[PDB]
Amino acid sequence: TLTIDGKNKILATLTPTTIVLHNVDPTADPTANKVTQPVAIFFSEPNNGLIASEDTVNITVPASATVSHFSLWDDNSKCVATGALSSPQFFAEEGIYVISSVSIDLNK
Amino acid sequence: TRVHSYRGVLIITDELTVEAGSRVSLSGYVSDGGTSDVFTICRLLD
Repeated sequence: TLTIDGKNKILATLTPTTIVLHNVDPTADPTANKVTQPVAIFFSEPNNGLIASEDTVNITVPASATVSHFSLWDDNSKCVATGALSSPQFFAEEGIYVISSVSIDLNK
Repeated sequence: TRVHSYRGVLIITDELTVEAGSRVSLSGYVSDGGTSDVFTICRLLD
């Protein structure tokens, strides 16, 4: 397995910059179901093989939309991480989604 | 009396995290020679 020192070095190159929400699990064809806009997200320096978001980000979800999954698109338009939310939520009207904290972790 | 109400926006908060793992696999064995070129019998001399 990798070392704590090894994980910290490797994580310093992912550098996610933007986050996009999805309605269907974006496994394969990540360019589809791009419900929201690429809101920017900032990550901190690696520490014990773990990066965390620097601050809370707000997602401007459009009206009459359903979001269940997300994706962390990097600088060079690559989907580096998929993922599901707590529960599929229906934004029947205009609203904003609050992402309190998103953390990428390799200690598993 | 009015009783008139208002309406807001749907605000939700969730914490999402995706993780992965790593494993290193190695296969080695004690050297018993090695793939050589021109494997022929030899007669050394000093």
